[PDB]
Amino acid sequence: IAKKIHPQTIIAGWREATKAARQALLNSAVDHGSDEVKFRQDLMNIAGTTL
Amino acid sequence: AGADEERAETARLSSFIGAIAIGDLVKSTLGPKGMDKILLSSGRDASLMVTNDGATILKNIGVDNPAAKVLVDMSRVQDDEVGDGTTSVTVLAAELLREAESLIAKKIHPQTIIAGWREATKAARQALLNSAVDHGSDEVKFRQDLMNIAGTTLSSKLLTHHKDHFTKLAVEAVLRLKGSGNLEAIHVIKKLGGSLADSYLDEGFLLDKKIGVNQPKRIENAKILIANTGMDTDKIKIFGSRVRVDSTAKVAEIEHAEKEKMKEKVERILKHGINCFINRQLIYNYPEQLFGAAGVMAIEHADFVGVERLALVTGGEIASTFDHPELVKLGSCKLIEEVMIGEDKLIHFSGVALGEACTIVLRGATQQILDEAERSLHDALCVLAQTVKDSRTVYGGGCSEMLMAHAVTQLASRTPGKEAVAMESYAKALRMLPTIIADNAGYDSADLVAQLRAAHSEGKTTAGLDMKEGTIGDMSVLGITESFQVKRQVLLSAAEAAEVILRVDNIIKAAPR
Amino acid sequence: AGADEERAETARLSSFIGAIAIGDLVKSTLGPKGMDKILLSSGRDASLMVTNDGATILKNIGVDNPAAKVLVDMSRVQDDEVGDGTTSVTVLAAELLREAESLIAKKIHPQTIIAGWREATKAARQALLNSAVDHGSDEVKFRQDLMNIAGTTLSSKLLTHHKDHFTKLAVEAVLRLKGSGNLEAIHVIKKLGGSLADSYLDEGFLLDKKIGVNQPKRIENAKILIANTGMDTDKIKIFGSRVRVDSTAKVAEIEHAEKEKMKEKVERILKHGINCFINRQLIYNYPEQLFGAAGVMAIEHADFVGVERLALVTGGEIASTFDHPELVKLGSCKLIEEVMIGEDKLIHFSGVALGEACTIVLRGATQQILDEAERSLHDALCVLAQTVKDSRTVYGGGCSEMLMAHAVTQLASRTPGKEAVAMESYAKALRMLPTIIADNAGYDSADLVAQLRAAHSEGKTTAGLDMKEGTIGDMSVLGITESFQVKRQVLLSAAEAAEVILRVDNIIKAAPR
Amino acid sequence: AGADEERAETARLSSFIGAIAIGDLVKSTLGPKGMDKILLSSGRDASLMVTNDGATILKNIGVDNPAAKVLVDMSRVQDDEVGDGTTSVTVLAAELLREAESLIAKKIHPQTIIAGWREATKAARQALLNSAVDHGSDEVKFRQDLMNIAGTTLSSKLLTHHKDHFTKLAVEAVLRLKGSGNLEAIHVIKKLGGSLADSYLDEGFLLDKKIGVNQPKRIENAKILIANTGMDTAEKEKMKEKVERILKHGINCFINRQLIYNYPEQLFGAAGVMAIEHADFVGVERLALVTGGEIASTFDHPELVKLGSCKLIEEVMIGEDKLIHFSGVALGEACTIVLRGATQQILDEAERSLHDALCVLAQTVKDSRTVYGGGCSEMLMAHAVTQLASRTPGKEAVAMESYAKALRMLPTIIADNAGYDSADLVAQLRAAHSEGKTTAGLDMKEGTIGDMSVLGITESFQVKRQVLLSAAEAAEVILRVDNIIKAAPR
Amino acid sequence: AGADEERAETARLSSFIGAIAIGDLVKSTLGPKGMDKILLSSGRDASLMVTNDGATILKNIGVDNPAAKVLVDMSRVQDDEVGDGTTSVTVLAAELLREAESLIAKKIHPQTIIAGWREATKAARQALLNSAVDHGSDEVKFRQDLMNIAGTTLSSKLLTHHKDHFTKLAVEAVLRLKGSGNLEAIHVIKKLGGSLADSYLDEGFLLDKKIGVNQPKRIENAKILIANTGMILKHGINCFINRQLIYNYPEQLFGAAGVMAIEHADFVGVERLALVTGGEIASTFDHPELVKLGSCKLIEEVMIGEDKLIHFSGVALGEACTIVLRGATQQILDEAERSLHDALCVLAQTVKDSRTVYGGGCSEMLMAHAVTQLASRTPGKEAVAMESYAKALRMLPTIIADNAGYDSADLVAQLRAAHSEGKTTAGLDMKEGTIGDMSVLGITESFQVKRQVLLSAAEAAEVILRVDNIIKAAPR
Repeated sequence: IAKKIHPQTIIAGWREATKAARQALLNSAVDHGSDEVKFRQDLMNIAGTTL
Repeated sequence: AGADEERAETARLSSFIGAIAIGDLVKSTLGPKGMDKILLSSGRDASLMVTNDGATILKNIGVDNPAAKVLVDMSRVQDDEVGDGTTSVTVLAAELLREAESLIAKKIHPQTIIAGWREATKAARQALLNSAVDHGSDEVKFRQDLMNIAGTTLSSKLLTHHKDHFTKLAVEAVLRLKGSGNLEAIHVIKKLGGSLADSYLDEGFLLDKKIGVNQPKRIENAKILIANTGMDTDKIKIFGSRVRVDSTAKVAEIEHAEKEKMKEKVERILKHGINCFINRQLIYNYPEQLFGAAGVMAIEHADFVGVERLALVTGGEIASTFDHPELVKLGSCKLIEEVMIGEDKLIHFSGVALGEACTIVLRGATQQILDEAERSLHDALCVLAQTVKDSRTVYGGGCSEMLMAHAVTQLASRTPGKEAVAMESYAKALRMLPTIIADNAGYDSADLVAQLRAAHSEGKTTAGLDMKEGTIGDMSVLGITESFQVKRQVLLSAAEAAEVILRVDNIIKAAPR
Repeated sequence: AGADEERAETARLSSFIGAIAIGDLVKSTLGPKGMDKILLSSGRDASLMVTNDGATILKNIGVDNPAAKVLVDMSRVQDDEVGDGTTSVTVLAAELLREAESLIAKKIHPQTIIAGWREATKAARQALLNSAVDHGSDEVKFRQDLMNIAGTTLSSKLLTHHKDHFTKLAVEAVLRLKGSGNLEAIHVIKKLGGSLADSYLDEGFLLDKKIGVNQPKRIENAKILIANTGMDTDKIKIFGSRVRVDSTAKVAEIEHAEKEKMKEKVERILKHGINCFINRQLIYNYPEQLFGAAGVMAIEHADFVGVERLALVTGGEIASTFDHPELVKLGSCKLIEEVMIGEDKLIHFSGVALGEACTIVLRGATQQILDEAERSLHDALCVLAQTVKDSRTVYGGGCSEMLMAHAVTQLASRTPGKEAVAMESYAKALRMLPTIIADNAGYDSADLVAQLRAAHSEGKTTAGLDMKEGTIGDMSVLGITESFQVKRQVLLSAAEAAEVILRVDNIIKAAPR
Repeated sequence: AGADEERAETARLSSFIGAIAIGDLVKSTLGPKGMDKILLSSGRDASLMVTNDGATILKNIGVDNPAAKVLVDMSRVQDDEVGDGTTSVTVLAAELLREAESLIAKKIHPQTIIAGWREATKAARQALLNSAVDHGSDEVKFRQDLMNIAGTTLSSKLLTHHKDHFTKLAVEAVLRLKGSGNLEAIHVIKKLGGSLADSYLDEGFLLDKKIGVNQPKRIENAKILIANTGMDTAEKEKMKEKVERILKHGINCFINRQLIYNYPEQLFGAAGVMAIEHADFVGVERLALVTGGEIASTFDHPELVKLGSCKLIEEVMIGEDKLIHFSGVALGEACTIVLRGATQQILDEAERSLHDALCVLAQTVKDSRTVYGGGCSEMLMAHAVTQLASRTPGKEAVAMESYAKALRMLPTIIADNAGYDSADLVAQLRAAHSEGKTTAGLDMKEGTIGDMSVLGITESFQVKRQVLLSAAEAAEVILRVDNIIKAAPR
Repeated sequence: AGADEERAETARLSSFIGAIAIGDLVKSTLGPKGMDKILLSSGRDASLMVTNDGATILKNIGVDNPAAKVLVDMSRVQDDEVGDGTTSVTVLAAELLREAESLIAKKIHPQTIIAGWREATKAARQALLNSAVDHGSDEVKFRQDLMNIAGTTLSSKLLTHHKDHFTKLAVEAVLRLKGSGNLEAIHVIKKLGGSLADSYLDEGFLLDKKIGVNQPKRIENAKILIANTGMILKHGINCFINRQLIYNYPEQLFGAAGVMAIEHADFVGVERLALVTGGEIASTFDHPELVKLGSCKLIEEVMIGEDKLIHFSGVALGEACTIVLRGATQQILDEAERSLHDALCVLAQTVKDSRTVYGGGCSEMLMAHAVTQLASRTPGKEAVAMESYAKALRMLPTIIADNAGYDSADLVAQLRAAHSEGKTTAGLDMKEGTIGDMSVLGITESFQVKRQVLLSAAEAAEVILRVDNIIKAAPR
């Protein structure tokens, strides 16, 4: 409201947000394999996170 | 305490108040990125309709005691002639009343001033034949088809990032409807779901509804059946209740009667080659088993408004009792099918032999504001059909308005007299339009007004307001243009509506608790 | 206020205030530039109505406590006799009361004072053939047909910007209306479609009904049939209901009777060449099917008032039962057709052989401003009819009022006693009319009054108030003349309205608590 | 909660309302067809007062809640530099505020609007000198010395039956006032006794005082003594010192700005010397310039330290009441005027009227520029300023046109009090000025446009330059602040 | 039933309001579009008085019930040791309170929020060396002598259209001033007239007085006489200057002699003139000749534009000079007197500090990007206090731009990107309306203004949080 203008141009920030999302999608973490079934990669991961 | 009796000065104010109240709601609508309002009142109102189109909402409701209803009704005739783009006619009339306070200062005659509006005709004609407008629209046409007025009408709306593409699309619709006979039969719907294109063009009329899970996916050389009376049978003039009986045998007599209704429906239907049945109401279950095996697609509780539109398209039908098939029905034939539109399933009627009616479909991103697209199409569709018929347009972005203002300012001092004060008041009215175009875009209005005048004053007609730029630029490069008849009529409509209200000042009120 | 019982001097004031309150609203209504007002009410009033005609609005509503409604009611009798032009009868009665303040000072017998307007009768003889007059109105007449009283009648009306042209059109209508008619065969309607002309003069009658969508678009060498009795045949003694019957045994007899009605209508019809059928009431469905094949257009439920007017136009008919066709029927045969006008579907009757009756169609945009045109026109028709018959007129724009005023001033001083005080008061009343016209001219009133009196004093009846001039000019060149009837009647009843109000003292009851 | 709830948008309105109430009352006051007003009040007010001078009535009363006291107060200092003639300054300042309605439409910074005031600087200047006020006043001049602008100030005023003759005389007074000296040494008092002329021009200063009944009736080749210290104070020694020094000089008159001691008074009568008790200081300073001056200190003051003119000092009976005349000043730089009227309030108006005359006329000689009256100057400037609003760049363009239309009301105000149609007047008027005739203006007598110069109505150049600068700042301060007037700050 | 009760959170509110009340009146003053306010008082206050700078007006008197008087007193000591710049120190302290509302949401310990202030003392130090910014102030300096910090001081002021040139001029005066030579003998006024420079720097001292009408207009090969005691031919005396009343008898003598004398000349002007002319021994009438030292290039009365002034010039010593200044006459013009005092202090600091930072807001944005990181490195309770301080820096870019007559929102984005890149030169250009190169402009800020401005803001903020009650009563 202290902007004192057209809020709608500011909406372009959402467009900006998709770029922001990209630096999250292409910039951090991830994992190497997951061959299927797997001897030790089966869990001790995300289920624990939810838990 | 009192009885709300208004005297002279105050009475004028109530006419004044009505014009200002309407202007605030409509001003948001003009120019890029307008607000969008729903308005639900209950009481013979069957939908919460959202419209940023000023003409449609003002007409729908006669809200209160103060005078304004008479002014509003006229704009529709204008719509008939062309009346669209951005709703500025009402706003322009409203600012006319602001000078009325200075009018008291102008101690003279209120209706002498009125001569200013006939004089507005002089201004209306001045807009005409003054300032080369444009020229083109040969037939079909490659580049000149769009990126013009539809874009400007939609410029006014927020959607113009993705949306200008949709506006571009709308000319294809006019091209297919070209040479057949005026502007008629255009229906637009929005789709829940997101695609970059945000719109698909179908060869025919579009509906939402399906018979059931069973039935052939698509029908060809389809015959169409429309029935006023439902397929439902039971209560007639004889009652049983909610009955089943004492054993098995008696149940058979009731069963046999139901079969007879099924039997008539299939026997009559197969000879015609029936491909699709559309009913505007509840449909009895028995015929669906029949329709599925036959290969006929029926629609339960189809909306009446779609049906009337469809009849013009197909060639019409006469709807009565089960005698309704064969030649009493005039179903047209090409292709009727349900086509996977992105996400949700829709049914499409197409290849209509008559060809006088056509349909366009817009997608969007799944919101109640999705309906914003429906609003944009009305804006786009109406202008282009006229663009074909007028064969004339004017430069957009307020180029036309600033030049006209320059010519009118000179005129007031030149004519000595009572008339000159009235003539000059009209002249600064044009000044606000440049101001509104700049304010909505996202730039400071004060700087814009004066910078704009210097370029127009110089003599360049092409130069105008560039909203994306934040300053001024070449309108022609943008391609934005305004239909020629919108300007002739808009100037006349403003004057006629405005004259009656200033001349009118007696308003009656009830009480304050 | 807030506590009220009336005795002697207090009662008189309520009569006094009511007259002044109405005078200001009606005063604007007098002269070439008048004013219009709108009133808003609920429970039988659809919306704010714009009333130019003072008599129409005063009759419609009883807004408040003070007594003046009874004075208002009398004006209607005047209206049928002649009524309109400008509303001046109420104003003169109201101005009578301002010097009543002088009367308390006078202190004797108010009844003795009443003798003063009997004296005004003397003024009436004085005003008899005193004031040159206008020779014109010989019959039909080329130039003097209008731009006279009708223009002045419409001067007050809020449509004069284009309306004065409409008025000019109306005399053409009166010329056909004189000699061999009455005051019949006059009908006019308004249609959407903004245009500078705002009206069309038709050579025939204007109607808006259709047989059905089917039937030939255009008919020629037309024959017109009018029937008093409806084509419908069935209900009589034992209708039962609309019917479908058990199988096909009993009902076959009833439709056969119907077939006889179907055939009689066609057999008589084909020989004549019948192009159009007009029936005033419900029409039977069976013949409708038959008319379409023949190529004959018929009108269902045509209004009786329109039909009879048409009968004089066509050549007449004798309307009886189905023996109506051939020779008893007389039908004009120029051209009958259905033509779309702007928006609303409409049909036109034209080329009438008689030539004594015609219809005028007005154009607008369906705002109630358009509604205003419907009865504005009515006002114009009435004044012209009087102008041909009277063969008597007086000079317009205040010319009549100043001349009489100079002469009446002499009478007060010349006649000794009680008579002198009562006559002088009547005389100053006339002075305000010149002043009112100047005020609504946009020109300084003080200067106007002074110069005005000198020209009338000089001896020129033709000279009068020219608002456009700002000064005194020659009324005759303008062509603005007032009909003789408006001046004699106003003087006669002005006296009587005054008589009931002050002839009594003490009105009995109706209080706030 | 105490009282009075108003902020930001409503703050402007209180300022707005004060300006409108004053403008209609003051408008009828202006020029030859000006009108008087009567006021009734209680408490230190006894009856109805009627003032024809707009500045005098405004100062006297702060009647109600709206704020306009400060705006009103400033005009008085204006009536020092020039201030009068006809009161138009308040009227023009008030109309400036009306455009503030358009300012809400601006919906931005009210202060950047203020730059319009500088627009006024170019705009006030333009038409100020791109038009000729009048071809010129030579300085001294015979026929054109007056019978013009002073008369116009007087036309509004009742006294102008014999007064107009008085007005012509004041110009002669400014002729001797010409120079680098500027505004000093002018004394005017109404006088008892009468003649048709109603005024006399003295070649020297006029003082109202007498030593006492005793003393020489008349002095010649008079010596003038001015003392800073009083004669008030062994006593016999003070008496003797004064007499021995006094006789050698020939001392004819002594003037002291304070109380005088009784002992010397007996001595002065026998000696032949006239002394003045409690003579006002303001008369004395002017006299020192006139007599060549003297150094005023203690009784050592006599001989050379004292310089005295000797042309003519006497006490003379005029009409009825005795007065003392100082005359024959060698310097010539300073002079005094004595007015002898018929006798009444109209006579008392004379002190009022040349006070006004001295300042208008004093710079008329020096400015060598005067503008045509009757609004001739105002219409011409309005035609020129209309072009300017379109011509200027950005902020300046909308603001510049608002100033321009303010000029239009002046033509209307002069015509309106006349009793003629204002609309018609504006129309005919603008065409004449636009054509190029500077002399042509509004003729109230005629009812249309006529030649202002023949009439003799002219306005000083200075009133137009200063009023335009003054009108701007007063409006600017009001918009600048919201509430106003409380106690000890932050 | 409601006399007045307040503890901790309510107590905080009275302190909170005092900071907000002062901030709205002061904020208008800041920047090019600064505003002048009018105040009226009774009791040894005659009429309404308006002051453009916040420090002068706040100190004169104390209005009311809420605490604020103690906060106000600190700025004058600050002014004595450096100065004004533009008033802003009070504003920064006031905005610190606005995050108090944020603190309740935090729900930890408001008292140790306070411990954050000594973090600030460190923060002023970290406002240094982690960022670059100086690289200048070598000696006299070629291009960067001025069009510097003074221009920023000037930016608030209206006159900047031609004034900025005047500001550039002021450092030249300081360079001559600089050294062991004490901060004395500098005199400056203003004059009305034309010329592009809009100001002249003269060789000698400027004075405005006249002997009287009857004296010689011009003197040459001038001799100067200064006497301690109140009231020639052999010396060839051209001008006499006396600090006090002058006796009338000599005045007649001087006029025919060809000698111009000055009555009641101010002592401060006289002493400066003495240093300038080589001095004099001011005794009794024995004073003329050798005991009197008089420079003789030329003394004359010169019309600068419209008004006549007496100018002393051609001084042999060179140690002390005078600045004329020029203007368009208004109370705003007297603001130049305000700015003048302001300018002298800045430059004196510049000679011996040997350090500066880029102006035009360049310093503030760079610090902001860096300070966001700084809170994180420190332990978290300490970090919250410092991070809040860091967000305060965002307003400064906005205030400079807002008063520029350009869109503030646009400015914030573009400004940050330039600073983020790593070039300290880029900053806010008010003239441009967009971001530009500050170094081309030549704007650099004195190192002292930044070091103590930070300290003043800190103290103003602390007084409100650490004391629960500032009130009084006595009813029982």
